[PDB]
Amino acid sequence: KFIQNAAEIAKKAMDSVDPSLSEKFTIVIRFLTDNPDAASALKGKERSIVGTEEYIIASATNFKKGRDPRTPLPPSTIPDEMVSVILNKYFEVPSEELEKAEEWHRLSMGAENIVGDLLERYIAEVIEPHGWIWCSGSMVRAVDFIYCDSENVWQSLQVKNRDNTENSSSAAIRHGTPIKKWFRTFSKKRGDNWDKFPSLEGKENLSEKGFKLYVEKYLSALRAIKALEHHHHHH
Amino acid sequence: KFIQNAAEIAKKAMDSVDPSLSEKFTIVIRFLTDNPDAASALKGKERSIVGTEEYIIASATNFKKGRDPRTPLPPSTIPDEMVSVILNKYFEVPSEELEKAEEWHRLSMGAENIVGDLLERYIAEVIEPHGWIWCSGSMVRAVDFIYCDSENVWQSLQVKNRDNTENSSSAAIRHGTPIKKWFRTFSKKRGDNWDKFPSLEGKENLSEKGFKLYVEKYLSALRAIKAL
DNA sequence: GATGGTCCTAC
DNA sequence: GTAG
DNA sequence: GTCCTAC
Ligand SMILES: [Ca+2]
Ligand SMILES: [Ca+2]
Ligand SMILES: [Ca+2]
Ligand SMILES: [Ca+2]
Ligand SMILES: [Ca+2]
Repeated sequence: KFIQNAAEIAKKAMDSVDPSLSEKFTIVIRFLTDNPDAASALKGKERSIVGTEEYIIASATNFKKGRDPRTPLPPSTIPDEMVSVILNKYFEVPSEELEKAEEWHRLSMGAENIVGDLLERYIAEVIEPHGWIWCSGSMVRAVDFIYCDSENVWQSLQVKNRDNTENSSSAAIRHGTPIKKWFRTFSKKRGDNWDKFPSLEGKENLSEKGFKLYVEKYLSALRAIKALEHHHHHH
Repeated sequence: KFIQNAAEIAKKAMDSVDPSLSEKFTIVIRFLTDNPDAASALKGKERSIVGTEEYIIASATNFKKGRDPRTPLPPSTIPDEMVSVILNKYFEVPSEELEKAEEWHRLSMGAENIVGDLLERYIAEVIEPHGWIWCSGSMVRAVDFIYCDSENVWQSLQVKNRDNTENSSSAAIRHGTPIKKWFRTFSKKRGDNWDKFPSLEGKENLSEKGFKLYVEKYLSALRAIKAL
């Protein structure tokens, strides 16, 4: 499925996007070359284009794009009226509170999405210097990170924010694969799962406090962006 | 993978649980006899038990249990404080509104779960009298309903509350299967998707008004139970 | 559409 | 952990 | 069982 010189196309492609990412990107392509069914479809196009020169070039920009800081807007989705009916008549939330409930529920959903995005980026910043590769841009199906281990065996990892982040359908994506999973938070007990992160260097450099600091650094940058934008429109 | 006498064992098993569901249960066991890889594995037991007499008997109780009314408590999960940090610092929710935000978020997630449950039950009420079977108790992997179409072909359907209920990983459960999917609500546009429900009997008989009447009735009933 | 992110219920 |  | 983002 992958072209005979995929590695060379990839190195060339990423040298024209971000040379600092070229070693990492070429390794992801090598993973995919050996494991072609692990290659996710490009969002628009058909499966048959996977492994071509076009796919490799397109992937290089996606790989870089996935590392760009994201500042999403609040959700502007259309609320499901039936949720408010259940809140009111089953959970006895006063009618007067339903509008604020909808807004804060919606904003909380946005926040959760942001937490999962930041979780991946924090982990990548810490473990990539120890040889792990962040598979950014959605190239490797069901995988966030890969590592070539001591015995020249590929390791694959999926990271989730919580012990209940999946359901029976989404979790099945790993069936018949060696992809491991780790999660950050517990839904039904207090604490964090950071010292169970795979690999010793992971455990020693990652922590809940380190993640919170990463999140604060990001929020400070958004406050700076807001201040600058505010001044441009109001001076 | 299913025993030759699957249908007979099914009838007898469901006769000990609820004779009013024996016809429907037997039809599901017939469906799984023709599509044995569609069968979900049982919780206590190994995969190779699927299609045996003990599996059919256990599935009878599960099938009935799946139809029991649920009355979940409010969620009592431990909140992720990072959500409140983002809510306050990113989305500008004032500090003194964070505790209410956390409670209403939790209750809304609970409410959404209930809506999906009632959505399934409403469809089941309306469509089982038109030959469809509500595959209650999760015997058929990734499937909520089955039906034998006009062309004498088994069809299977997954129902979801919303066009964004799935993600790439959960959606992939149907890859390499003929299982169809339908959703109720649109996330980014106004209205509903009810008249896209598969089969003419679905489209003619299911609606948002119908579903609202069903939900109101369901909730007035359990208010009357709490009154009593 | 597809590719990702997210939380809760019962067993 | 696993069926939703 | 559930909702949101980006292409
Ligand atoms: Ca990912
Ligand atoms: Ca992940
Ligand atoms: Ca179901
Ligand atoms: Ca369903
Ligand atoms: Ca949610």
